[PDB]
Amino acid sequence: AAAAKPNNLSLVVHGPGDLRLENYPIPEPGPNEVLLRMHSVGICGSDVHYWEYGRIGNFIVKKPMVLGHEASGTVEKVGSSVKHLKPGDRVAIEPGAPRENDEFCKMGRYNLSPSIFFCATPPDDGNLCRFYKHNAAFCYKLPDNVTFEEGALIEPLSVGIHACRRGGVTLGHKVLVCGAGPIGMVTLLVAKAMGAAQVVVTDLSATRLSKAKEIGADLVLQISKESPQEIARKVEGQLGCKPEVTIECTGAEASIQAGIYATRSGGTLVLVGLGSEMTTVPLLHAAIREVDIKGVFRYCNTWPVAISMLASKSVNVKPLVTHRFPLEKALEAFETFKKGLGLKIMLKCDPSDQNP
Amino acid sequence: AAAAKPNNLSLVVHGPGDLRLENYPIPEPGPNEVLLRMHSVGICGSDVHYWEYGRIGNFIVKKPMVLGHEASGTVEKVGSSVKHLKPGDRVAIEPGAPRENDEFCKMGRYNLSPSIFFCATPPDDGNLCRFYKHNAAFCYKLPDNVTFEEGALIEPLSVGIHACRRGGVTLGHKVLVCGAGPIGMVTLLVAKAMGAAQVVVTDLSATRLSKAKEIGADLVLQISKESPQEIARKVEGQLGCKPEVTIECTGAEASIQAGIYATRSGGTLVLVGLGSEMTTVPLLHAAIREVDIKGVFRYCNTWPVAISMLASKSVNVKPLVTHRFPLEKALEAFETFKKGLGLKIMLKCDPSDQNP
Amino acid sequence: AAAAKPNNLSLVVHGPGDLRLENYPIPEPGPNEVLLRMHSVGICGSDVHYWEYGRIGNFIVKKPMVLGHEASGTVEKVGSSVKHLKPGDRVAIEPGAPRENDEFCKMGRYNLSPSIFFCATPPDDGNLCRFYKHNAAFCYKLPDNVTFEEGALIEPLSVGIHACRRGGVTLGHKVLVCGAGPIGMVTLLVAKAMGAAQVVVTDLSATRLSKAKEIGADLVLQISKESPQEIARKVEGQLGCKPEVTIECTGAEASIQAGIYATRSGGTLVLVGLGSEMTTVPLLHAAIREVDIKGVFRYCNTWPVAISMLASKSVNVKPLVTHRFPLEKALEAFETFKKGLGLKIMLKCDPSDQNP
Amino acid sequence: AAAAKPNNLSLVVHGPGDLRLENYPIPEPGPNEVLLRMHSVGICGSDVHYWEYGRIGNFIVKKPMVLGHEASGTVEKVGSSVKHLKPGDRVAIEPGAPRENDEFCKMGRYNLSPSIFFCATPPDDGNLCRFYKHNAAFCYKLPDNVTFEEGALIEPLSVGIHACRRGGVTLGHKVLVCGAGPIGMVTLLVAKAMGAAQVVVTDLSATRLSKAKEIGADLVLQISKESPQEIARKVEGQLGCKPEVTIECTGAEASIQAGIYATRSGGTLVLVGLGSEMTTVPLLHAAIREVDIKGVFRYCNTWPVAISMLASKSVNVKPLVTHRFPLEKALEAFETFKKGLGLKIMLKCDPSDQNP
Ligand SMILES: NC(=O)c1ccc[n+]([C@@H]2O[C@H](COP(=O)([O-])OP(=O)(O)OC[C@H]3O[C@@H](n4cnc5c(N)ncnc54)[C@H](O)[C@@H]3O)[C@@H](O)[C@H]2O)c1
Ligand SMILES: NC(=O)c1ccc[n+]([C@@H]2O[C@H](COP(=O)([O-])OP(=O)(O)OC[C@H]3O[C@@H](n4cnc5c(N)ncnc54)[C@H](O)[C@@H]3O)[C@@H](O)[C@H]2O)c1
Ligand SMILES: NC(=O)c1ccc[n+]([C@@H]2O[C@H](COP(=O)([O-])OP(=O)(O)OC[C@H]3O[C@@H](n4cnc5c(N)ncnc54)[C@H](O)[C@@H]3O)[C@@H](O)[C@H]2O)c1
Ligand SMILES: NC(=O)c1ccc[n+]([C@@H]2O[C@H](COP(=O)([O-])OP(=O)(O)OC[C@H]3O[C@@H](n4cnc5c(N)ncnc54)[C@H](O)[C@@H]3O)[C@@H](O)[C@H]2O)c1
Ligand SMILES: [Zn+2]
Ligand SMILES: [Zn+2]
Ligand SMILES: [Zn+2]
Ligand SMILES: [Zn+2]
Repeated sequence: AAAAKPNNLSLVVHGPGDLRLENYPIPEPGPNEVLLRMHSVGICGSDVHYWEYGRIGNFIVKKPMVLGHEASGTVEKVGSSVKHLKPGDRVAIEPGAPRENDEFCKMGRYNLSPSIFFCATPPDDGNLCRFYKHNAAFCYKLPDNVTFEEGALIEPLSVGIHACRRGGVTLGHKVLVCGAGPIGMVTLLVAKAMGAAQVVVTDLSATRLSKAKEIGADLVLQISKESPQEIARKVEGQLGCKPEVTIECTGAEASIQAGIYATRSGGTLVLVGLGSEMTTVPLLHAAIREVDIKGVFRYCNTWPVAISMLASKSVNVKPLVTHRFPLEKALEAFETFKKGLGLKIMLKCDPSDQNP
Repeated sequence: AAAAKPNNLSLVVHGPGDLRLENYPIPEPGPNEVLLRMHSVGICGSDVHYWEYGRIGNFIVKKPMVLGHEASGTVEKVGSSVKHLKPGDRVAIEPGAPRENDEFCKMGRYNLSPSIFFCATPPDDGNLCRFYKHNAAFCYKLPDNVTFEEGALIEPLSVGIHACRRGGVTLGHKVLVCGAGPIGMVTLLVAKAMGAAQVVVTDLSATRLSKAKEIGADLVLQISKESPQEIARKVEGQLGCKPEVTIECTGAEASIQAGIYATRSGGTLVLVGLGSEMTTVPLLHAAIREVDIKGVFRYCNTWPVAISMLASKSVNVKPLVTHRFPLEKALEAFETFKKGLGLKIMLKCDPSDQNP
Repeated sequence: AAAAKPNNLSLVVHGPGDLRLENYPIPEPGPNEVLLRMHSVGICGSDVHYWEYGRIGNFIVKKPMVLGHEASGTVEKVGSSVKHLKPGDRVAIEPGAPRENDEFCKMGRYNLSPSIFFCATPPDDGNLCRFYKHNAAFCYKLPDNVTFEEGALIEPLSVGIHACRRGGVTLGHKVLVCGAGPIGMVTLLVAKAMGAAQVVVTDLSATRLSKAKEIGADLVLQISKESPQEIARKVEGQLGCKPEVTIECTGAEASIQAGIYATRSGGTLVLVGLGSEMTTVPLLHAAIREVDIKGVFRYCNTWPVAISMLASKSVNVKPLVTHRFPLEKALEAFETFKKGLGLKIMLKCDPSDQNP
Repeated sequence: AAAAKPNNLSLVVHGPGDLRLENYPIPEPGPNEVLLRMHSVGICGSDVHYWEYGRIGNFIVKKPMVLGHEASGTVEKVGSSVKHLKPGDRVAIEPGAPRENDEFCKMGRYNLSPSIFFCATPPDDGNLCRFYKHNAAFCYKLPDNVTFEEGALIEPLSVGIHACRRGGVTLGHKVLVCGAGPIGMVTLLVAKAMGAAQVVVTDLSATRLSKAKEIGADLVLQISKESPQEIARKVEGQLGCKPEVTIECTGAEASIQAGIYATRSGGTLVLVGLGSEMTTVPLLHAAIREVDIKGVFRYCNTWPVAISMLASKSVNVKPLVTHRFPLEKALEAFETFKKGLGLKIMLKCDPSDQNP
């Protein structure tokens, strides 16, 4: 009998509350794709939400979908046209890969390309499996002094990088970050790395705020039942001034209103968190003080920069990982996520290496 | 007896529905100010609103306030430190003059200076009178080939210049302008002068849209009871694509929502129109497609540019003037404004010259 | 006997002074390429220089090269993956097509991609022939009201568009354009279309300056033997001020120095013309007044905008065409170019349609 | 007899090699000025150059000029219109203060205002004395946790802040800094604080490079007689890529050329160093790869930011101070500077407090 073939066990969502571990064919890379032996994949609210509700807004799982989109792996095989990667290369995978070179791509904002492929966003299958193929241009080699988990953390870190860029965060800025979830945390890390003089972080959880303090938050504010205006007042009282940039990472209407009231005139309020379709806010207040309201849709051109920051030890995201499980314990990992006691949970897909 | 002294008849609002023509002392210019013999002053909804309600938002007339803030005049006398202006110079007056060189002025956005002085915005007296003194740095000499009325029209034109700048309007753009009032009209003029390939103007009035066409609107849409999504659909239908920039000049919530749905991803929605304190809008929609929402608060650094555009005949604002009255007929002029049949009404304050 | 096959007569440069018309195989389009029946191709100094010297700097013809890179044509056949174009579509061809999605492409500046393919720049064959294949993403459909020659003129127009963007040309600017060659002319057209209040054009030829006047030049200055400082003085005297932007389209050292001396502090000097490897200039003068010196390497993201400006009749480049010849008279066309009496010479490659 | 009056001993240059300590009248502050009891004043090559040659370029000392322009002090008295400062306030003094609100000030680039007043640049007297009056808008209160010397170091630090801003230095960038003098050093500090992943510093002195390493330089290159291309090659060799930004802080022609060759395409070469009037450089090389060349003229809008960075301990400039002398030993301090063995020399003007 022939030698046993490799397997491609994958974590799949079939519908609400229907999560399964099942085998998939081994992908074959096209001329400009590479086949990756998946190593580390972090999970986030998006994956868990698809599992629980089978959808996220207009994004609905109409057919079984493989989850996972924050990952790194090892190049197993390369397509006939791939030149910058070779078997054995450790790489970080940027999940959003444009299908066509449209005007958004040409202008440098490929994240807005309407037909972009994106891991784990229906109908595009994610990378929480053994073997995964991806456009080679969006697989970035990791330096030897950067771990697989760091490579996987580049995905959430990139949201923070993109958010701070969109907000214009720069040297000496006083920045308000609403929310101490993993997104608010990476935003904090990026803001400090970009030279923000003071970063104030808010959240409903004292626990998450204490963690924020641990990694650099200069000031923290636990939100209980204060009004948006009161929050803005407390933030300003703590900073001794109004923050030039507010990065909203909760998606909560009250927080958005607070961001509008708190941001300095001529400043920028970046909306990262996703809330409901409609939001009632004091637009007049923001518009009249020229406080710009800029949204964020994932990211663009952040992987090389993230890798440079990690390789130079300019930022430390390792503290973000609070738990790791092998791919096979995905269900246990998802249930753990729901407990909401951690931050970032890593899934280890390569049986030959379960290390960071 | 001595020769008769000059007079400074002024148009003053004492409260809701209390408009009066009364004499004021002749201002004496300080070292860095100039005394102007007012010539042409255009009036707008702001002046009329202070007349009708004695206030606009939180800006309330607590003591009689002279109206007018869109003006030009002739330098009568100059302060001991003034050197760029001399008696006889025809000048356009920029109404907003900072009282202190704060961080906003230093960074180039003096319009956001908290303590800025602004004509006809309580408690600062306007210039609808015979003689008015103003900071010399904010009085700009008009070239011989630019009329006083064009000089007065620089104020509303500047709102359009600032709005298009904030929106990033540039060569080849498809621009949507919501509202065909004088503000939407100057915005249309500026957008076209900046190279916009197509400008679509919307409004409830067919008459205003017809006028928009006359001065350059490539396409127009009369709005009735369509929903914001339907408006967005129609605009896109006319353009065959989504406008990269939308300049909202109505303040109507429905129009703001339409702008969010209509604007191309990565584009900009500029909020010029003033509406209610709170607004319900689809921020999530704008965020996911990175449609920036930028407000406008008057303007900054637009007078020299406006003057250059007028002197080179790059724009023609004259069609905006639909009526002109001598200062003494200010009441009739405000009554005519209330008829909402015109566009821009000019008040002529210099008895020696009532010409454009 | 079988029907006669089509031909692909091409204009080829074999070495200095060795220009030949010879037949080439009919290209076969790959999955994302389209085969074009070439219609109109404009020629410029680059093509003529390759013919005369067999090279341009480090760009040397090491093997016979087909000339031509300013063109338009009709889609003859489309690759299996092409979706936005179909046979019969009239298209404008952007000559620079990236071979790989590197960081320059992702960041929105594909013109800087080191491995970019570019028509008629050794070793990449141009499109002065009957049939030519090209990446479909870089073939743009022409509206019915835009001619083939206009489509071909988009290439030089794009240099002007890119140059003005790089220079920050905007509403009300006083712009100095050095050189009245076709590049200086399209720059002039673009500057005016972007809202420049006054454009001053310089040149050694009164003839070219008169042509410049005809298409919009507000002011012209024929250069004889004045020094750079004298030129700067005359330009300022004519404008009554220093231009905020200077676009150098001659590549001449003296002109570059003049641009440095003439540009307003805080302004921008754009270098479009190609001179010698080294240039002696008053860097200190520019640097100390923060006059930025920005170069231009062809263009990026200008075709859709150019098409929008042409389709909306916002700019008129037709006056630029001073002569047209069928492909077969290429030698006569090149000799005519050398006479330097015209501006843009068009080659007509489609025997079935020799019209504009 | 009456009580002894205070003195205003000043360090004055009468001409080449003619430095004197002499008494000046005590300045009386105007309505918008403040009188400062000078505390700490750092000296730099500019002060020393005026001493040695009695001039710098076209700025010539035609009458005795008080030196010093990098200072901090204590508010002694305030003008009748000053409200943001009071007696006893510790403040940092920004030396460049505009005399008129011209278009440069209005646009946010007051450093380019032609009539700007600037300490110790003939004919404007500096602040190396006991009492000095200055525009109140340009005196910034220092937080309690920021020393007077740090306040004085804000001036050179601001050159670095402005330079990095002009260069677009940001997160993850690889930056090349040419020159390890105090200017290159502060530039290094700022680049790292702004998130640069790697900063390479070059210099002729191994000692200065060793000091650069001590404060953060990731890589250093000692320059001997290598050519500009060789320097560019070596820099790239160390980084494994080309730096996105190069900040030239030597003024040496060879270094400027190296910067052009070394900078990544689409990147920026910032010219801070002052050299000869004319410079021979490969502009064609920079243009073809769109390497922008931006000069720096002091700074604008950097004091509040510097103060925020110092108060938050985001940067440490203290290591730059290599020696401190009381005002009375100014001659010895200038002699020590000429020994070129230190970096930043501080002069202590307040006899009541000679501490940092
Ligand atoms: N736009 C994008 O591209 C993108 C990509 C990733 C995540 N997101 C979104 O960003 C948001 C943050 O995600 P995450 O993983 O950090 O989520 P999370 O749930 O882990 O963290 C959100 C935090 O907000 C806090 N919070 C809730 N309401 C608050 C309020 N009113 N005031 C202050 N704090 C409040 C919560 O206690 C929590 O710690 C989510 O809405 C997520 O969907 C956006
Ligand atoms: N932010 C600023 O600095 C600033 C300065 C000037 C004016 N403004 C504001 O800009 C707005 C425009 O003022 P204006 O003088 O042109 O006013 P206006 O009343 O003359 O014109 C407003 C126009 O909007 C139209 N309109 C109303 N609802 C509409 C809708 N749903 N769809 C389309 N069109 C609609 C009206 O028919 C009218 O023609 C006002 O709200 C004014 O207060 C702002
Ligand atoms: N960087 C790019 O991507 C790019 C692409 C196209 C062309 N170019 C370059 O732009 C330049 C202009 O090309 P073109 O087709 O218009 O060339 P051209 O030869 O037709 O025109 C150049 C003009 O400059 C004038 N001139 C020469 N020296 C002058 C001086 N000292 N003062 C004033 N005028 C002077 C000439 O009389 C002539 O009219 C060339 O150097 C060309 O190679 C650059
Ligand atoms: N533009 C402005 O606003 C402004 C303000 C401050 C200083 N500056 C200028 O910036 C420059 C830096 O001044 P500073 O105080 O640091 O001077 P400095 O003399 O202390 O330092 C200059 C350094 O350059 C090094 N150097 C010289 N030639 C070199 C070369 N070819 N390669 C590499 N290194 C080389 C020297 O060894 C020295 O360490 C000076 O030219 C100064 O005039 C400009
Ligand atoms: Zn995620
Ligand atoms: Zn008005
Ligand atoms: Zn060409
Ligand atoms: Zn100094």
